[PDB]
Amino acid sequence: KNRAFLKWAGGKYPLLDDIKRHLPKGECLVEPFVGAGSVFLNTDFSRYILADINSDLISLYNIVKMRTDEYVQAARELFVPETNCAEVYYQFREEFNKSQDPFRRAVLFLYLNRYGYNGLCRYNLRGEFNVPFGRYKKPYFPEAELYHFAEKAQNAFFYCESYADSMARADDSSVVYCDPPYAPLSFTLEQQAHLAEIAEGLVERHIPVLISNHDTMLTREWYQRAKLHVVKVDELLALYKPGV
DNA sequence: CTTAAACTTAA
DNA sequence: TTTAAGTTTAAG
Ligand SMILES: C[S@@+](CC[C@H](N)C(=O)[O-])C[C@H]1O[C@@H](n2cnc3c(N)ncnc32)[C@H](O)[C@@H]1O
Repeated sequence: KNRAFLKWAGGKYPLLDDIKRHLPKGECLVEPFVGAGSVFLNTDFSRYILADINSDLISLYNIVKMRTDEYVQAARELFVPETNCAEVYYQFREEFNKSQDPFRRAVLFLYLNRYGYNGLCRYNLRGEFNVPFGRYKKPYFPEAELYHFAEKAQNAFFYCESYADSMARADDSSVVYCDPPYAPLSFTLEQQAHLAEIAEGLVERHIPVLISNHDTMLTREWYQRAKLHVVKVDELLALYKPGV
């Protein structure tokens, strides 16, 4: 199992086997909520359409893909012991927030993700990264995961857009997997239900859609028109399967 | 996770 | 003619 080079909340890494077990085959996989892209890195589709609302994330992904060797060499220089203190961290965080250069921001983004607290990605309403120092002993530099990502990204397109726009890209040969922000144990409840509506529209166009979420009475109401599978609170896999 | 600041509401 | 109580936001 291949790991993502980013630390991300709800990476769905221990759930990969279950997801892949209920994920239909197709020419193209569409991910409206790509995140770290664990499913992307552990599946074998001919091409991928990967989207997310986070512009820094999508920007980073395209840079790692197109300027791989340049990026790895630049980002590696920040994974040294000298940068592992709070004072240096908050200066790099400041440099990130003031920079208008996509490459430099992408380089610092990896640093902030590995040196920041719990790999959190948090912004204020100004759009400024404000995750505090993580105080780690020895942050790992994901050089292998970076190169593996770039290799797989050769057949992937990245888009910075909401789920409704990315799911509209799906066609007859597509499969859609959705990993939205977790429902109550930002992404509103109305958006949670609207996601299910779009999936119902797609499944009538003979486009298979798989949704992962918490197993609650509220999520079961949303995904009531789908085949429900309980994993291991519990994890819910809502599969929308077209009837040929 | 926590506290503090920013901002609104009521009466 | 006011300000404590609430709600949201910022950030260690
Ligand atoms: C990794 S997925 C959810 C993972 C896991 N279920 C959890 O909640 O911890 C979260 C991602 O969805 C993206 N996202 C949030 N709202 C979105 C939206 N409206 N449209 C597309 N992507 C969105 C965020 O950028 C974030 O990276």
